Amino acid sequence: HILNSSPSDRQINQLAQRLGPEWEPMVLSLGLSQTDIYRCKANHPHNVQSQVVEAFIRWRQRFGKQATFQSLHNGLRAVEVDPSLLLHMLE
Repeated sequence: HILNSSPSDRQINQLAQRLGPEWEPMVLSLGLSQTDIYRCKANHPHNVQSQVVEAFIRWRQRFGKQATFQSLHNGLRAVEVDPSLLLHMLE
């Protein structure tokens, strides 16, 4: 169920807080372009947190029904990041 649902604004903020610099390669693997990522940084010069949130918001808007927790799990694995991060986040 949850694995097939999309993260809420609150959940995207939690993911961004828990995530390190791997957020970049991760969103790249999820389908965002270098330019999308460049714009996220340009839009929030003094707030990395907001950059990461915007990135995942863009990913969620672009892939809609497919921008799910299952996808995030796959992304985390792609960037050699412990996917357990999601479990702790959802508990």
